[PDB]
Amino acid sequence: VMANDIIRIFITPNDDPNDKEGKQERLIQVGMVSQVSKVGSYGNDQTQFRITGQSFVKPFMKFGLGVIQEVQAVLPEVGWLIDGDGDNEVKFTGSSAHEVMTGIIRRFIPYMKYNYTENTIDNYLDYDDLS
Amino acid sequence: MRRIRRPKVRIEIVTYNGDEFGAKLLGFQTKNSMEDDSSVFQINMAGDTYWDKL
Amino acid sequence: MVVRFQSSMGRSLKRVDSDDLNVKGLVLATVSKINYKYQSVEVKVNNLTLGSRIGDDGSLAVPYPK
Amino acid sequence: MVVRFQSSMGRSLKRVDSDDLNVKGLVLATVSKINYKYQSVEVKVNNLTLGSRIGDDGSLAVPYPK
Amino acid sequence: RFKKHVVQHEETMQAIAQRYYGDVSYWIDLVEHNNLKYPYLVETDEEKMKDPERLASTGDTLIIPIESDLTDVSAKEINSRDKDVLVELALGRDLNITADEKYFNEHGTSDNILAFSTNGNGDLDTVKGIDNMKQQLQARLLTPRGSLMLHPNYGSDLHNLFGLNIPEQATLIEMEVLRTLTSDNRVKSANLIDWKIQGNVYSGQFSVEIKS
Amino acid sequence: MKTRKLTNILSKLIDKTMAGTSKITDFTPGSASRSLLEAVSLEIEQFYILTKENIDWGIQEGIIEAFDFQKRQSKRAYGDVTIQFYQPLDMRMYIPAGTTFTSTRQEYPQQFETLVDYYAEPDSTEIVVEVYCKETGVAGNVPEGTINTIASGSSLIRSVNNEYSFNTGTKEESQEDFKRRFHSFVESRGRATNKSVRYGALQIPDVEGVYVYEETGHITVFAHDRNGNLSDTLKEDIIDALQDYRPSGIMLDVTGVEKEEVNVSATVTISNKSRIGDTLQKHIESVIRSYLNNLKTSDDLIITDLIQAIMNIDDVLIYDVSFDNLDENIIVPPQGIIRAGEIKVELK
Amino acid sequence: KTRKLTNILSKLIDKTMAGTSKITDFTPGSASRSLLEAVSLEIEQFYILTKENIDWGIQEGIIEAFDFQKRQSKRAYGDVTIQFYQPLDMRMYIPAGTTFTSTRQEYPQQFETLVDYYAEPDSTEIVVEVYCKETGVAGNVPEGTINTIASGSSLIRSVNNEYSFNTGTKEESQEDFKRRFHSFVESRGRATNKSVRYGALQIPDVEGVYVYEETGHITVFAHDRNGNLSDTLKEDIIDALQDYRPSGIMLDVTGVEKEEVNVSATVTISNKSRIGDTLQKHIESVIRSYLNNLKTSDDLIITDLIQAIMNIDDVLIYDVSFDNLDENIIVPPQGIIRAGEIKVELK
Amino acid sequence: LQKHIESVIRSYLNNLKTSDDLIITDLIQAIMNIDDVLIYDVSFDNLDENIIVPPQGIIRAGEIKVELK
Amino acid sequence: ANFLKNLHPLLRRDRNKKDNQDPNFALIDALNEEMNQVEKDAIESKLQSSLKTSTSEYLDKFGDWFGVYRKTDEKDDVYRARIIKYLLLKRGTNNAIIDAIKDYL
Amino acid sequence: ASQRVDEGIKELDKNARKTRDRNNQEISRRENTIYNPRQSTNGLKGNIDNMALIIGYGDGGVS
Amino acid sequence: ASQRVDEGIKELDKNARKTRDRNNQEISRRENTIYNPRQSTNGLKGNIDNMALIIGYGDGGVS
Amino acid sequence: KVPTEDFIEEDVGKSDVETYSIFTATPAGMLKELNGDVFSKPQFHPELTDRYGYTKFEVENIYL
Amino acid sequence: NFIPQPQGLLRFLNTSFVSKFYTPQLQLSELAKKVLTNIKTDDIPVLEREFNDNTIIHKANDTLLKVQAPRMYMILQSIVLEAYAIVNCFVENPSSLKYLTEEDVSITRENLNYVADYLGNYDDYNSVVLDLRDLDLCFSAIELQLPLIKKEA
Amino acid sequence: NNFIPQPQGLLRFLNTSFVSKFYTPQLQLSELAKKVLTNIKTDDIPVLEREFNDNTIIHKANDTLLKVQAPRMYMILQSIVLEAYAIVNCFVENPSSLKYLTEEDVSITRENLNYVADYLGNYDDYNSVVLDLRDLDLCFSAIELQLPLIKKEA
Amino acid sequence: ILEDGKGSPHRFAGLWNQSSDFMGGLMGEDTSKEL
Repeated sequence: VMANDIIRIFITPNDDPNDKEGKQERLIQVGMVSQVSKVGSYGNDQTQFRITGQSFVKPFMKFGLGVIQEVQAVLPEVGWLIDGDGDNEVKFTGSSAHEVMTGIIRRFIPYMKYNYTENTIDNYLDYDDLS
Repeated sequence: MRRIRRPKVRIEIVTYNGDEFGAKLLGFQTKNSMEDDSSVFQINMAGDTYWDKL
Repeated sequence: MVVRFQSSMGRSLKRVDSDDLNVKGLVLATVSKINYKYQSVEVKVNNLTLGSRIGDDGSLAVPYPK
Repeated sequence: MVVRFQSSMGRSLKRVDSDDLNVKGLVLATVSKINYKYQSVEVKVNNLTLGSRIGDDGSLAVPYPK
Repeated sequence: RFKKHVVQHEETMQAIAQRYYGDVSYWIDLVEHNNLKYPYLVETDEEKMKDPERLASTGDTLIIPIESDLTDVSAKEINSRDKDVLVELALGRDLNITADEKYFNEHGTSDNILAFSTNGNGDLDTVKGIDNMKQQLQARLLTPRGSLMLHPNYGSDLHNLFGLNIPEQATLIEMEVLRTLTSDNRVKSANLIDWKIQGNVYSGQFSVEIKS
Repeated sequence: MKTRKLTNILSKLIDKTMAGTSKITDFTPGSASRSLLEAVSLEIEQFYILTKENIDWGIQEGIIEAFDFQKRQSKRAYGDVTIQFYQPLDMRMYIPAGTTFTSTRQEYPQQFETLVDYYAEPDSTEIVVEVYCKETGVAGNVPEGTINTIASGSSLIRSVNNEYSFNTGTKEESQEDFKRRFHSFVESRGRATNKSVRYGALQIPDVEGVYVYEETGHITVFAHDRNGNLSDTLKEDIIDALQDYRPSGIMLDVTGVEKEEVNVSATVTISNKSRIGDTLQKHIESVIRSYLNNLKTSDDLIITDLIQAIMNIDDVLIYDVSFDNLDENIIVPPQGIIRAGEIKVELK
Repeated sequence: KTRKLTNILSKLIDKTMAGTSKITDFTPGSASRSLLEAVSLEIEQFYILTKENIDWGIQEGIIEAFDFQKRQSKRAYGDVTIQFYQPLDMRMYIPAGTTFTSTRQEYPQQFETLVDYYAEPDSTEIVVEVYCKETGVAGNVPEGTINTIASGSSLIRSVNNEYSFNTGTKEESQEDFKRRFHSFVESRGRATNKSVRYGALQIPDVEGVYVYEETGHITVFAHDRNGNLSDTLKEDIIDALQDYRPSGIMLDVTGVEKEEVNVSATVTISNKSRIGDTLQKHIESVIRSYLNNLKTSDDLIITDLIQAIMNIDDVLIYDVSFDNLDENIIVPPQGIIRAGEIKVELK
Repeated sequence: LQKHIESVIRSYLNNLKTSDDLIITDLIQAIMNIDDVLIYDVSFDNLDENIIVPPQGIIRAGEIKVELK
Repeated sequence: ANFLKNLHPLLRRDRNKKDNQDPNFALIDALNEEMNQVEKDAIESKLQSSLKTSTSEYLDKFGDWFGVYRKTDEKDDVYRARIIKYLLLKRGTNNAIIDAIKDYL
Repeated sequence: ASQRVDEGIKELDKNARKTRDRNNQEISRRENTIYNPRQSTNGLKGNIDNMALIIGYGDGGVS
Repeated sequence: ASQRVDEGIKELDKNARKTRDRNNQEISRRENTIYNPRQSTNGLKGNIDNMALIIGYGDGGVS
Repeated sequence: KVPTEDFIEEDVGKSDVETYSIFTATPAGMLKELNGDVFSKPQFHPELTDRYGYTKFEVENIYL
Repeated sequence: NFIPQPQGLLRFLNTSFVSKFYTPQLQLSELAKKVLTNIKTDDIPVLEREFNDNTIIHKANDTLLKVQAPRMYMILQSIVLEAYAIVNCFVENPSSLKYLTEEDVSITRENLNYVADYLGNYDDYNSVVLDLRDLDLCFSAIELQLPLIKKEA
Repeated sequence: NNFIPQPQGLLRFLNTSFVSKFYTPQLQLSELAKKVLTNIKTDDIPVLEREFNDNTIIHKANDTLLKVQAPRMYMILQSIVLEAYAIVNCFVENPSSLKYLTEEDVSITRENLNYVADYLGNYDDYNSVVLDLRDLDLCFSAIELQLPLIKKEA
Repeated sequence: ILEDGKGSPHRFAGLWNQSSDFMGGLMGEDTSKEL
C-alpha cells in the first residue's frame, strides 16, 4: 500500500433479500491515506496493520503557497500594463463567495497531478452548487 | 535453547552509604529523549527507612 | 493517533489557529504607486500588494506620517 | 510527574518554546556610537549592545529614520 | 551454502530452476554459476567431448546456490570456476595431525598424543572436507574442557565421567558427548542410535546432521 | 544472419503443415491456425530484427572497447548576457558569485550560472558577463531575446537581454566525426608520415582544424584553437605530443595561423512575407557568423556549403540565396583562415 | 535489445486475440497457453544465446582476427595406453568416469574418462583420451606417471603414457589479453626515437641505449656490454636498425667515451672533535658514488655537487669549497662522468 | 615559481640567528632542497664572497629580487 | 533445450499409429523445425560478430569502420586480408615503401 | 501496452519527458473552464497511451 | 588493517587530523553524480586506509 | 546489532507529517534584501514540487 | 485548444510489386479528410524544439523510400494521418469521434501490412518496420473496440 | 588529483651486485603507473602550499642517504610508491581508471619490495624504512586476491 | 548492509544530490509572458 492512495468504503446495513430500505450500499466515507504502520504486542501473541487518512483535506493542507524573494522577471523595453505582474502575485476578484471560491479552486486544482491510472482531484471533487 | 537472565542492579551515591541505598531499590524509570530539551529519570524506593530526612 | 491529524506547524507540536494569522511585529515594503490627490500610497510586498482596493484614492488607502 | 520536567516559566504552567524567544513589543535604548560615513548607529541595551558586528559601518548596522 | 544436484535424463534447465527456486525466471542467473555455454544440458556424450570443461551432460553434478547468494556477483564468480572445490572451501582447510590413527584411540584423555604428519613431498599433510570436520570433532571430544591456554570452555568433561558404569552415568556421558558435538554451529544436531554396556567397557555410536 | 520477413516464414510454415501429413487443415483468413502462424512469424521477424540491431550495437561496443579510442563528452553552452540599468551607477557594486540567469518562456526553461566574480563600476549604464549552461545539451542554444530573468538582482537593473544567440552547445560526439577521427588514428599507426603528424596534432581536445605543409627538410603545422588563437602553453604541449610522433632527423616548426576578413553581404529571399522580421534577420546573421567560425585551415570559401547550411534551417520558408562579389570560391593559403567577416542582410 | 518472457507472452496473447476470434480462454494449463509459453521460452533462450554471442564478440571476437590465441581454462588431457597379459576374448566395458590414479605418491593429480570405450574382441592394446579433473597448470604431469587404474582387473597388466600432457591451460583476465595486443601494435611503429629505442632493446645485450638526434645525422651509442661496446655488436645493430631508421636520413653508430674528473675538495666542520679517518673515508665514498652515478650527456654542475655533499648532514657541514674545480664541466653527448681521483680535506 | 622561491629564501634567511652567519654554500644547499631535476643551475650575480656578521648584528632578508635570466 | 522438451506433458510427441493424418504432429513438427532453424541461424551469428569469420555485410561494416572499403568485384577473402593487412603499414621505412609499391604494382 | 509505453518513456530524453509533463498539465487545465481487446473498454487508454510516440503527437506522449 | 590504521592515526598531529577531516568532508559532499581476501571482498577499504596513511594521500589521508 | 529475539513489541511505519519542497538557510535577521546584499538562495527539485508546491522550510543561522 | 505539433511532423503530414495476402485501396476516412483540411487552411500552433528523436525524426525521412517508392510513401502518410486522427479526438475534442467507423480502421491495417511486407525486403530499413508492427496491433484493438466506445459514450 | 590536492614533498619525490636468493626483481612498470606518472610530471594537478605529517615514510627516505649510497635501490622505492599511490586514487575517486591494472603488475611489486628489503636490512640505519615497507607487503597480497573479483563486481 | 557500517545503499537515492536552483516561472508566473 503506497501512500496517498484512495480507499472507498461501502457498508451493507441489513439483509439483501428482505427488501428493506437499507439495501442501498451507501458509501460511508472516502479519503486519502497518509500513514501505514506495523502494530503488535507479541506478549499477547497478536499483530495488526493500521492505516489512516483524511477526506481530501491532505492536498489543500499540504499545498503551501510559498513566497519567492529574489525573482525580477523583466523584459527588454517591454512591460505589463496591469500591476502585480512579473512577480508571483495573483489577485482573485468576484462579487460572491461562489465566484471567488471557483477562481481559488480552479487556479491550482488541475496542476496538482498524481499517478492515478484512470484523472485528478477535479474529477472526484465536484465543488459545484456553491452559493 | 532459551537465554537465562539474572539482573543485579547496583547504585552509587556521592554527596548515608550508597550500598544501603541500593539495597532498598524496587524500581526506576529513565526518560531520555532527543526530541525534547530535557532528560528526566525517576526512582522508586521502599518505605523501610525515612528517606525524607536523609 | 487518529485525532492528532489537524492543522499543525513547527518541529515542536503547536496548535495552529487564528493566532498564527495575526502578523507579529513590523515588516518592510516598497512604494509602487502614490495617490497624489489624497497623498496616500500603496506599498508592494515581495509577492503581494497592500491596499489597492476598488476605491481609487479616498475611501481606502495607506496613510503616511505628517 | 516524571514527564513534566521540561522548560517552563510563570506561576501558571506554560510550555516555553521558540515563541518566548521572540520579543513582543517595542524597547528603548541609548545611542553609544554612530557610523558617520553611513549615518547608521549602534544602540546599547542596559546590559547588551545591538549591532556592532564585525562589519564596520556598511555591511551591518541599524538604520535611522529620514 | 548450495544444494548438490545431478542432471536427470531428458531434463531441461528451466525445470531444474522451477523445482528449487519456484520461479523459472531465475534460470538466467543460475547458468552463470555453473559456467556453461549455450548447450547447458546435452544427452550426446561426444558433443561434450569438444569442450567438457564448459559443458554438462547427464549424470554431471550441478550447483544450486540459495536465493540470497543467487544474486551475488561474487558467488557467481566463485562458483563458475571452483566447481568441486566449493565443498572443500565451504568446510575449510586445516593441517592434518592424525599421524597415528591406530595409536590415539588407545590413550583417551591423555596428553602428548596428536602430532603432525607428511603427505605428498616436502610439505606438511593437510585435511579438508568431511574428513576435516570429523577430525575436528574427534579432537574436541578428546580435548578436555578447561585445558587450552586461550579461548577457554573448549572440550568436554569426559575424563571426569568415569564411574560405576550404571545407566545414569551412561546417560550423562551421552548428554556430554551430544553437547560436545553440537557446540560447533556447522553441525545441526546429534542423537544416540545404540547403547551397549557389557562388563567394564562403554560402547555406542552417534549420528550427526552436517549441513550440505 | 539474413533477414526473414513475415510472408516467407508464413509460407514456409504453411508448406510444412501441408507436407506434414495433414490435408484437413486449411489456411484461409480468419482461422485460428492462420492467426497463430502469423503471430509466430511476426515473433521470429522481431527476433531477427533485434538480433541485427544487437549485432550492430555489439560491433560498436567492441570497437569502443578495442584499443583506447573513445568519444569525448559534450560541451556546455556559454555566451554573453547584456544588462541594462535605469540610470548609471553612482557607486561601485559587487555581483555575488553564482548568480542565476533564466528565462520565462516555456520552451527554454534551462538555467544558467556565472563562474567568476564581476564588479559594476560607477558611471556605467551597462555590463556584460559570461554565462555557462548547467545542462549538458543543445538546449542551451537559445534564440535571440530568450534569457530575460536574473536572480538576486537589485532594483537598479532595468532589463536583461542577450544580444546574440549562443549556438555553441552541442550534444554527444557525432557518429560520423568519431568514425573519421578513428580513421585518422588507424591511418596514423604508421609513424613518420603526414597522417601520423596530423593525428598527433589533432589528439589534443583544445586544438581543432590543423594543417600540415610538408617541405624539403622542414615541417610546418598551422595549429589553432576554436577561437583561432595559439597560446604558448598549448603550442608547447602540441610540440611535446608530436615529439613522440615526429619523424626522426628532420626539422619541425609551428607559427600559428593568420586570420582573414571578408564581407559576404548575403541576400536571402523569404517565401512568407508575414514571417519576415528583425528577429529572423538577426538569426540569419548569427548563423552565418557561426558558420564562418569553427572552420578548419586551408580550405577555399565554398559557397555551395554555405547556402546548403543556411538553407538547412528551413527548406520551405527560405526560398533562395544569392551573393554579389563572392560568387567565385576564394582560395585560402596554407596559413590563412577565414574566421572574421561582417555580414549585412539585404532582403529582396 | 533482449526482451523477457513476459513481454513476448503478452505480445503473443494480444496478437492472438486480435487475429483469432475462436479463442477466448487463457487459464493456466490450457493447451494454447502452454504452446505460447513454450514458444516464448524458446524465443527468450535464443535471445540469451545472441546476448552471450555478443558478449564474446565484444570481449575477444574483434581481436581474434589478429595473430593471438585465447585461453578458456581447458582442463589438461592426453592420450594414454593400456596393456594386458594376454589378448582379450570378450568386449570389455570401460564406463565413463573411470579414475586413473597416479602411481607416484608425490603427485595427487587424478584423471577421468568422459566417454565410454569398448575393447575389441582380440586387440592386445588400446589407446584412449583422458581428461584431468583439476584445471590450470597444476594438472600437468611428467611422462611415465599414470600407471594405476581404479577399476582394476586380472587381465589388466599396467598403464603408461608415452607422450606428456602438454595441453595444460590457464586463463588470464581481459587486461592481460589486451596488453599483448597493445604491445604488438605499438611495436609496429617505426622511424621514431621511441621505436628505434625499442628495436635496439629487442636484440639481447642492449641496455641503457642513448639516442642523439639532429637534422644532419643521427648518432646512437651505448655501453650495454659491461660498460663497453664491441665492434661485432655495432655491426649487428647497424643492420637491425635499417628497418627502423627514417627513409633518406643517415644513420650512424659510435661507441661511448668517458672523462675522468679530478677533485680535491675541502669541508669545514662545526664540531672539530668529531673528525676522524672513518668520517673522511665515508665522505670520499659518498662523493665517488655520486660522481659515478651520472646519466649520459649529463653536465657536471658544481651546484648539484654542493647540494649532494652538503645534504649528508646540515649541522655537521658549515662550509665547502673546491681547490681544483673552477666551474661546471660541460661534456659532449657521448661522454660520461667518472671518478678518476678524489681527495677530501677537513678544516 | 619565482614567488615560491622568494618565499623559501625569505623563510631561510629569517630563520638565521646572531650566532649564525650568512654563507653562500649554505644558501645554495637551502635553495637547492628542491629536486635537482627541476632546478639545474643556480648562481649569484652580486654575492661572490662570504659575509661575516658582526657579533651585535644579525643578517636577515631585506628586499629580494629573483629572476630567471 | 528444445520445443518438444518444454511442451505440455499431455500433448503427443510422436506420430500416431492409428491414422496417417496427424494435424497435431504436423503443427508440432513445423514449429520444431522452424525453431531449430532459428537456433542454427543464431549459433552462426557468433561468427559474424568476429572479423576472423565475418562475411558479406558484416565484413563490409568492419572495413568501413577500419576505413578500408570494398573494391568493385572483390571477394570476401581478399577484402578481409587487405583489411587485416592495412593495420601494419609500417610507413616511413624504405622497405615499407618498396612493399607498398609492389602492392600497387 | 503498459510495458512498451514504460520502455518508450524510459528511452525518451529528459527534455522530452519535461515537455510531456507540460502537455499533461496543459490538458489538465483544459478539463473545464480482466483486460480484453474484445468487448471491453477498460483497456482503451492502453491503446491510446501506446500511440503519441510512434506518431509525434507533440514532443512526447500524452496521458 | 583497521587496528593499525587506528594505531597510526593516534600518532598524527592536530593539523594532520584537521586536513583528514577536511578531505573526508570534500569527498563526502561530491559522492553522488570474517575477514578473508580470498573468495570475498568485505575487507577492501580497510587495507586501503593503512596504505593511504603510510604512503600519504594528503596531509592526513582520505577515508 | 539487535535480532528479532529481543523484540517485545514494535510500532513503526511511514508518515507524511513532515513534508517540505523548498529548503533554505537564511542569515541572521539583521540582514535584509531591500537594504543589503542577497538574502537567500533556496533549492528544490522539479518533480517534488508537483505533489507539494512551494512548500518552504526556513531556518535562521546566527553564524552567518 | 490544440497542443502545438512538431515542425517535422507538420512538414511530413502536409503532403509492379504486389502482395498476395493484403492489398491497399488508397481510401481516406471522413475523419481523416476533415483534419487534413484544418491543417491545410488553419495555421495550427507548432513547436520549436526537436528533442524527441523517434517516430519520423531521422527514420521516415532518412530512409530512401521517399525517393525510391513515392507510391509507398503515400501509404505511410495515410497511416500517419489516420493514426493522428484517432489520437486527436480521444485526447481532446471528442466530438469528432462520431464520424469514425469500423471500416476506416480496417482499410488502414491492410495498407500497413502491404507497406510493411515491402519494407521487409530491404535489410537496412527494418527500423521503420519495428514501429509499424507494434502500431499494427494497436489499430486492431481499436477495430474490435470502437463500436462499443461510441455506444457507451 | 581531480578532487583534492597533494603535499608538495610527495609531488617532488614522485616526479623524480646485490641479489636475493628467494626473490628476483624486475623493472616492469604497470600500465596504470604509465599514465598516472605523466599527470604528476605535468603541472595540471592541484598542490598544497604547506606540509605536515613528518612521520610519513617519504620523509624517512629523504632523511637517510639512500639516494647517493644506493640510487638503484632508491629508484625501486619510487616505483613501489608510484604503483601504491595510483591504486589508492582509483577507489576513492575516478572509477574510470579501473580495468587498467592486473594481478601480475601488483604481484611484481612484492618481488621488488622484498628485494630492496633485504638490502636495507644489512644496515641498522634503514630500520624505520624496513618497518614500514614490511607492513605494506601483506597489504598488496590482499589486493591481488580481490582485484580480479572486484573488477568483475564493478 | 553490515560491512563497515555501510548501511542501506538506497539511502543516497538518485534525488539526494540531483537538484537545481529555485526560481519562478513554474506555476502562474509564466502564463502571462507567452508573447
